[PDB]
Amino acid sequence: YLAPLRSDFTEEITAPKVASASNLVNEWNNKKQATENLMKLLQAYKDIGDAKSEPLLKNHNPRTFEDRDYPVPDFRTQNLKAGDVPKFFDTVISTRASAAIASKDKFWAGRKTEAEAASAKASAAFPRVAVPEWKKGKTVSIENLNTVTDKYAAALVPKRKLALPVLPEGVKKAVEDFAASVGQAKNASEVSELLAKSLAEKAVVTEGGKVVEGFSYVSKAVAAKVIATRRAEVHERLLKLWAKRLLVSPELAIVPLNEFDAQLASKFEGISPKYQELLSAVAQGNK
Amino acid sequence: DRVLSLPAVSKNQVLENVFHTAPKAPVEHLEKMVSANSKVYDALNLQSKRVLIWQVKPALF
Amino acid sequence: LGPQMEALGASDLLLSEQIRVITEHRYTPDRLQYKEGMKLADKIAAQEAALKEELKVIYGDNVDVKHFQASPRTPVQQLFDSLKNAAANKERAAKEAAAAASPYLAYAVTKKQEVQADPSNIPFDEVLYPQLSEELLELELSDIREDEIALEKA
Repeated sequence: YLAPLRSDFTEEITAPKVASASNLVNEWNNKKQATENLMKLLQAYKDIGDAKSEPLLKNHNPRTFEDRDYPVPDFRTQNLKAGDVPKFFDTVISTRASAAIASKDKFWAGRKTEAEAASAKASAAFPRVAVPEWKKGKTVSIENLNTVTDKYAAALVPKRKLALPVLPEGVKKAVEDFAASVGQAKNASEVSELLAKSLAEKAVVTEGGKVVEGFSYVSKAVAAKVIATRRAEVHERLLKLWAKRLLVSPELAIVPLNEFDAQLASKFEGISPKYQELLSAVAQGNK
Repeated sequence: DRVLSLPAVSKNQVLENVFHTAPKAPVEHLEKMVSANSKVYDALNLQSKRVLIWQVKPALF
Repeated sequence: LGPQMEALGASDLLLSEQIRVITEHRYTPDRLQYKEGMKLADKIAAQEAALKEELKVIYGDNVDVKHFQASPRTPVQQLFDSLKNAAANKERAAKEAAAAASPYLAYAVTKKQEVQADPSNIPFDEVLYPQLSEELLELELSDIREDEIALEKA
């Protein structure tokens, strides 16, 4: 609030320098229209994706756009030497992955064009941001700020939620009291807890405030147990695969798994002799 | 060349394309707007301790 | 096989550390898939840091984040974890609303804790978006299926 003290006089009678408009209402209106065009664009994206009945993660997954029926270059044809085969493999993997990523980018460019076409022809009625009501000379009441915070906290409630039942204190003490009435006073903890947990296991799903029926969801715990089971069985298949080859010929254990591609070449005579004589010498056995 | 029959993209590139932008928390809007409307309350409410009504409209005595 | 004698999740080391050690064993540093596995290990370590941050509230600082990465919590377990800290949340909200400068901020603190205290307000992704949780699961299962197809070809 502090100001410098000029302490000088004005010796000329001139008109005051009227500064020009300095556009902020125009720029903020352009920002608001850009935000609402982005909201219309996201609505058009969701409308096109809902009309095509397509998966959500599929179009963002680049593995969707990989060819997988593409003729893969044979490394025996391409005249590579001993240390060259892993770099050839990495080059083929790079070009296939970048082709998948570029195909995803081409898809999203076409989707952006169609979504902007659908976005231009949509009249927008979006709810405005809940701000406290402030008139030009008036003050701001606390009740209005509290209703605005109520709107902010109503946004915190999820649209579809598990009705996770908390056992109320009256119901807990009533069943706890009944356990005492029977006379088993020290297992009242476990009987009220098992009533709460039995209500929690069959927890119900609500539409908004009303209940959706015939709704079955897969939990993150159930999905992770499915992933762990499938992962353990595929690891079991890998262990069985290497167990067969090391039962027939255990000398494969002297070549480490990461170095193996560094041995290969296009022709068999060009394969690196770093491990050849040692492998054939281990293959005779312990004598 | 068994590695060339595998999906060539990665698990890493799939994770960077599926989760491209960090999602916005729902409590972030509440926290930002409540900390702004706290300044709105401090300035423009008659029961505030630092109300601006005595600065912008000086009282007549 | 070395570190590949155990499965990807089923180990004592964390999944980022397990992916790091398996990727070091399977490939040499000049390889593409070494670099992609190290970047994947960095992303999994980011997920583990986020899980540790959300579990430090309930289980203390020395939380076994490997235990809850290997076995994510039930909705019922999240219910009882919310019920375990509910009295401390109510008391801390009351003292924060007492310590607040404005009564507006006091109302905001009590309303925010009133919404957060209800375990029905916990945003379950599988309930909000069932199809998206389906597709996250089938994403992981598609990676495992590609490795199984390789083992079937061999």
